[PDB]
Amino acid sequence: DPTAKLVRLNPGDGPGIVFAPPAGGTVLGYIELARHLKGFGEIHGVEAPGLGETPVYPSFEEMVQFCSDSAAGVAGDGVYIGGHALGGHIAFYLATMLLDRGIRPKGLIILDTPPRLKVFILAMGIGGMLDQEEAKQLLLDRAKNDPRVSAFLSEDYLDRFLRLQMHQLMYSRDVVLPQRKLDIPIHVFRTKNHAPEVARLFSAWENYAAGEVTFVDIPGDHATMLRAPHVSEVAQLLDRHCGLP
Repeated sequence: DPTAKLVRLNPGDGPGIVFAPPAGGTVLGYIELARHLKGFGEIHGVEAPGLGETPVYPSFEEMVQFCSDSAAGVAGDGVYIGGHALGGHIAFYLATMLLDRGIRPKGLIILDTPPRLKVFILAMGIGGMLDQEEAKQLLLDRAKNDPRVSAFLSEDYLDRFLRLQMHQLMYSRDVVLPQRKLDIPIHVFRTKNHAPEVARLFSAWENYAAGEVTFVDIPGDHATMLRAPHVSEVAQLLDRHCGLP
């Protein structure tokens, strides 16, 4: 009965992108990026089941299955799969499942994560996505009149997001680690202020690339790269490297 939802993120010519969601299962973290991209056609994100509905707490593999089934409606020639944070691991496994089914995306776009992966979580995660029991109301009062998210980001949506986030933050590093080589190009966009013990893990995307793998430096840090002013430079670099010239 439960299914993930394919959500349109932009109003275009050029390749498509389907984004997989980070911990918490929402696509709303990609809206600002999607609005700044100019070299892409259709941009979608997959929204986890249960954020609308019966809540759902899927295993990592079940989440991949939900996302694959939803992306398969648009994926194939001319369409990237992409993701940030845990969304990058889901996107890698989603791409592998689409290949196994005879659907070949144009490539995989990883946003600033290596393969090896309370009120602070609210503020760190959804609080950054909204450029900000009491903390929750400041978020809902910020979202109340913000037209980019006001359609759906109710009190109930936020609660469901935070519970699913906590669940997905408990996934094992060993389970989300890529294993097999992916037969489409991988483009890795990485920020440049990680601690060195993290910075040295990005190159390992090449372990999982049967073909081309490209690294591109981007501004910001892990949490600010998807918000202004850094997101517009991220978008310009996606356009340059992956989008329509």
